[PDB]
Amino acid sequence: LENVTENFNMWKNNMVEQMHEDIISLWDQSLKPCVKLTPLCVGAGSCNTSVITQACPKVSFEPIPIHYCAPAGFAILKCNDKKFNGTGPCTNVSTVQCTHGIRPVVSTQLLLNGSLAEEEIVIRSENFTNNAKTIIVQLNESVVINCTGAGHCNLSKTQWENTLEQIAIKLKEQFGNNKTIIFNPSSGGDPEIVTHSFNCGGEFFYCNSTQLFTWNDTRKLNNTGRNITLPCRIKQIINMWQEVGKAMYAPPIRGQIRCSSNITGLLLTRDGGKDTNGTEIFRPGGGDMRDNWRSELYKYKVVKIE
Amino acid sequence: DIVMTQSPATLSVSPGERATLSCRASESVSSDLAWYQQKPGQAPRLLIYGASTRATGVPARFSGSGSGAEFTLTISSLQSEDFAVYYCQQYNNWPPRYTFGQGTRLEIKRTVAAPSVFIFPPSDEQLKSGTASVVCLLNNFYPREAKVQWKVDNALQSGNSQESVTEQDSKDSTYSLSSTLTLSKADYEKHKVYACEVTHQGLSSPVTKSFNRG
Amino acid sequence: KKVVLGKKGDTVELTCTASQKKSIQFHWKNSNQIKILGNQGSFLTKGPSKLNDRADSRRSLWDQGNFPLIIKNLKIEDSDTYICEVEDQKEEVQLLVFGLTANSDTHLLQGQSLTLTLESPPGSSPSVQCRSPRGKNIQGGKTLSVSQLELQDSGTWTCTVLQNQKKVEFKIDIVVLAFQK
Amino acid sequence: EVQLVESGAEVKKPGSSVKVSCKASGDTFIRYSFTWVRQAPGQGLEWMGRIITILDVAHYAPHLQGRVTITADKSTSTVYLELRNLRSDDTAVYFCAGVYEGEADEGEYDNNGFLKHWGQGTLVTVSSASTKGPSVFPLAPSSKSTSGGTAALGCLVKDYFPEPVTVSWNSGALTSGVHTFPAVLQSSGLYSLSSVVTVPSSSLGTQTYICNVNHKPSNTKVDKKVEPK
Ligand SMILES: *[C@@H]1O[C@H](CO)[C@@H](O)[C@H](O)[C@H]1NC(C)=O
Ligand SMILES: *[C@@H]1O[C@H](CO)[C@@H](O)[C@H](O)[C@H]1NC(C)=O
Ligand SMILES: *[C@@H]1O[C@H](CO)[C@@H](O)[C@H](O)[C@H]1NC(C)=O
Ligand SMILES: *[C@@H]1O[C@H](CO)[C@@H](O)[C@H](O)[C@H]1NC(C)=O
Ligand SMILES: *[C@@H]1O[C@H](CO)[C@@H](O)[C@H](O)[C@H]1NC(C)=O
Ligand SMILES: *[C@@H]1O[C@H](CO)[C@@H](O)[C@H](O)[C@H]1NC(C)=O
Ligand SMILES: *[C@@H]1O[C@H](CO)[C@@H](O)[C@H](O)[C@H]1NC(C)=O
Ligand SMILES: *[C@@H]1O[C@H](CO)[C@@H](O)[C@H](O)[C@H]1NC(C)=O
Ligand SMILES: *[C@@H]1O[C@H](CO)[C@@H](O)[C@H](O)[C@H]1NC(C)=O
Ligand SMILES: *[C@@H]1O[C@H](CO)[C@@H](O)[C@H](O)[C@H]1NC(C)=O
Ligand SMILES: *[C@@H]1O[C@H](CO)[C@@H](O)[C@H](O)[C@H]1NC(C)=O
Ligand SMILES: *[C@@H]1O[C@H](CO)[C@@H](O)[C@H](O)[C@H]1NC(C)=O
Ligand SMILES: *[C@H]1O[C@H](CO)[C@@H](O)[C@H](O)[C@H]1NC(C)=O
Ligand SMILES: *[C@H]1O[C@H](CO)[C@@H](O)[C@H](O)[C@H]1NC(C)=O
Repeated sequence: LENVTENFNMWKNNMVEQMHEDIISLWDQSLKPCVKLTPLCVGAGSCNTSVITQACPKVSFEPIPIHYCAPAGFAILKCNDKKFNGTGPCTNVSTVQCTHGIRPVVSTQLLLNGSLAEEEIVIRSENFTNNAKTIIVQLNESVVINCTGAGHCNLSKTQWENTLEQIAIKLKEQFGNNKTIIFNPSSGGDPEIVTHSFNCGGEFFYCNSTQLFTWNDTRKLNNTGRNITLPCRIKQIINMWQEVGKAMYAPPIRGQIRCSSNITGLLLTRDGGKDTNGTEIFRPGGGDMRDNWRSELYKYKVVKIE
Repeated sequence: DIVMTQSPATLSVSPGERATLSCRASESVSSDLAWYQQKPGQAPRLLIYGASTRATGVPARFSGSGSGAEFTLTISSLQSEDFAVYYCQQYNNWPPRYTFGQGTRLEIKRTVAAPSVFIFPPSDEQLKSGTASVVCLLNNFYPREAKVQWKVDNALQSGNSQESVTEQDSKDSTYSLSSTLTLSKADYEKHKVYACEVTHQGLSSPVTKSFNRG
Repeated sequence: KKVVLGKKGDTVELTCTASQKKSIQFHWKNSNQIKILGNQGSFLTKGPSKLNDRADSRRSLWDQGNFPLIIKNLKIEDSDTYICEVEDQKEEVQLLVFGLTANSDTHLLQGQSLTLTLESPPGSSPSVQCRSPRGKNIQGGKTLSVSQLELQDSGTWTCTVLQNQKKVEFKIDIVVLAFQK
Repeated sequence: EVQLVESGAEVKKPGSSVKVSCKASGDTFIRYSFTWVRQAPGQGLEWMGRIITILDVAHYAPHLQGRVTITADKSTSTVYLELRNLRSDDTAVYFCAGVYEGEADEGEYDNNGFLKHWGQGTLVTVSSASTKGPSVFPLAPSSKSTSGGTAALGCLVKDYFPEPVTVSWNSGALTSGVHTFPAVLQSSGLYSLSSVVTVPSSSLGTQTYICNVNHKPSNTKVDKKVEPK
């Protein structure tokens, strides 16, 4: 550990933007659409769409862990604490060569294969007061989730029920104990944000996460169900996360696509409610892959040599 | 840049029998190959696609075979209605640059029938027009192969004339050529005898049918 | 503190511009801090707002640092002060939805008076002014009328709703008549 | 299960531009990708291009890039094919063809190259010639050539334009035993076909033979008595 006190701000961390831009370029030479459409305006309202048609090679895009080592004239500083807001003065900081192996998983609503919370479930937010700022949840115990191009994902109803609890409890432990915690599905928006979207085998899965976010701080949902089955769908025409615009990928082909990932975290986003009675409603969120990266770099910060 | 060649430019076969068509491709087109069927004067008909899968509502006699650069639309007991030109479509490259085969006529092969040449002189009314048109019909015959020659005053002159075969018929299933030597008024009057020599395969020997102005 | 006026049943576009031309985080909320719809980088997020199924932006303009908030099938009640939290800026824009609806059928005898009623939001006091096919610049704050509907008024009328430097047209058809000739 | 309807056949002059319409009905428009396939007379299918409708993107044929465009009006449910700088060789029957793509309105898209649904076809004649009704000339029945059984006679629809032409004998009765040949393009830029009917000679002089030629384009219907002259 480094014997000094420094400031950290994962919400304004620059490595996030440095990885994000990398992960995008890690996408332009691995997953290339058959056609990519992107807004093109002079400002005069009228906006032509810039079209691009390239080969559409079916590649089973399988993410490789990524390290981030400071070159020279630069040093990475890691924060150490069982519960770090990731936005303030860190006491147990410590210089490191490369950040832990991170598997740049691009997804929405659920953070897959990320890094678990050592102690307990932690939830960071650039401002919990602002019903506009994504709440990044960090699970201390991942929940396996298996998706298949066959059309769905299975999740443990047990583990997910617990998780919502040990999350619902960490929420009120920030918005007011004497406050009811509820979970509802997406409010609306793009398919990629409304469902738990992500990529598996180069196939863009779109799983309906209603059964994962319709939890009332009162009842249950395990009648005749051992596992939660999200009705997933693979799309060819998708909205790009790298930049405003659609993109069409070629249909599936491999006799079988399969994924078994660790739900290591979520991206929630409680609704304003305009100071109404203690009844905070949290819904799935994300779509801004940087929050993802953040959830992984929340305790890092590269700095110039002295 | 993909070239799709349908080797059998023409395939003469009889009803009930088995007809085979072969589409040859430049580079590999994998399995993105379809087959079409076109009746004279009709929009094509999607028979097979993806190389070996028949389109919804299509006779099982049509067999789609192949993969790579060698496809085959083989047909078991060919049918009366199965007469048409067949086309293969390549649609595997991307960007989209689909190409079609050049075709194959699935004509009915029958008995070698000789042509009955009818030479028709240019109606005076038509001659009053300013030109003359000598029509040398060739009724009902088979192998569409029928070389015709226009001899003006026993002159092998071969130029101002234009043929026109008809499609395969229904009942007879024969063809009918139609060569037309269109001369002037001052040159039609400048020549005496106008003969039309038909040299068909089913003709024991050349058959010249002509006429003298009058 | 921008202000936009809209006609009931129409589509209005509350703008909101970012300093530079860069698609960044933005969010549309109303006075009650209820989220209308923001963006998740390249994705559109629609919030709990009742304007949900009628709210919408312009992805294409996000790159030109532009993040509108189009509201369609506009309702009188859609009138409000929609903030736009963008890059720590609060571009609170106002929205007034007026609705001019004549009473008696467009067909009205000669002489009788023509009554216009302007449906407007609370705490809103606009000043209307229609203009007959001939020229009647008759005025009416909330409810106008044509004392004696002269036969030379039977035609298209051009009203106007004045509310804070802005105004909204409301072309209306009027038909005068007779006993006959 | 869609049904494609096309715009009328148009006669365009060299260096011009033509736009053919194609009404798509019977199913979800945006779930189809449409393709234009042209075919010159006597010639065979040539891929003109295809529009991934829903995406509003269209790719074209190399030898056409620049002079062709494919667009679709989702509102009216129509697809259009526009060729500019028309040459004579462009003269052909332009087919409208489509294929289902899958719940495209839902992100699913097969992006199929083959064409399951075809249009009725629209003919476009790009030539410098001008619209002109035909002229029918009777073909004297071989009376001094064929006898004993039947003799063949007919008509010679010469110098007509643009196309096409229908033919029937005896007001539409003797349509049997007739061989109406495909028209032929003359150097002038005009077409000319021929119709014939081998019928018994013993019926020459009682059944006044008359081929009924029609040419809607010029709006010129012609009838000619083929007397056994
Ligand atoms: C379309 O976009 C282009 C930008 O490349 C612009 O110059 C043009 O004015 C716009 N109008 C057209 C051609 O549709
Ligand atoms: C730690 O979390 C609290 C809770 O919101 C926050 O106010 C503070 O800024 C964070 N960092 C510090 C200064 O400890
Ligand atoms: C954190 O994880 C431990 C087990 O790893 C669990 O027992 C504890 O309850 C969790 N904290 C909560 C409830 O968030
Ligand atoms: C925290 O969020 C509230 C609204 O929820 C906002 O008014 C406040 O300014 C934020 N904190 C700061 C100063 O960034
Ligand atoms: C997911 O798949 C793994 C094997 O990779 C299996 O051990 C686990 O039980 C599955 N989880 C489910 C279906 O709940
Ligand atoms: C919750 O608010 C306070 C704790 O700050 C507590 O004393 C009170 O009894 C509770 N009231 C409610 C909101 O039920
Ligand atoms: C699945 O999601 C849709 C919207 O994406 C929702 O309307 C539907 O009710 C959901 N079905 C389930 C699994 O409850
Ligand atoms: C949440 O509560 C509503 C109504 O009380 C119920 O319909 C819904 O099923 C609950 N969510 C679940 C499945 O736990
Ligand atoms: C609820 O269902 C789960 C499996 O889906 C089961 O493990 C659990 O025991 C059930 N609840 C009880 C205690 O009845
Ligand atoms: C990560 O996910 C796999 C896939 O199910 C699971 O089997 C494995 O135990 C998980 N490992 C972790 C991070 O605990
Ligand atoms: C890690 O998560 C990804 C999700 O994109 C999944 O495809 C992969 O299988 C997971 N790791 C394992 C166990 O292979
Ligand atoms: C909280 O519940 C509703 C919120 O819509 C509100 O009307 C009520 O006054 C509050 N308190 C009650 C009655 O639970
Ligand atoms: C580390 O310990 C030394 C003791 O001399 C102290 O000076 C320094 O501030 C400490 N650093 C930390 C962890 O704050
Ligand atoms: C960091 O240093 C503090 C001060 O002694 C200590 O309490 C804490 O356990 C250390 N954290 C770790 C395990 O690095």
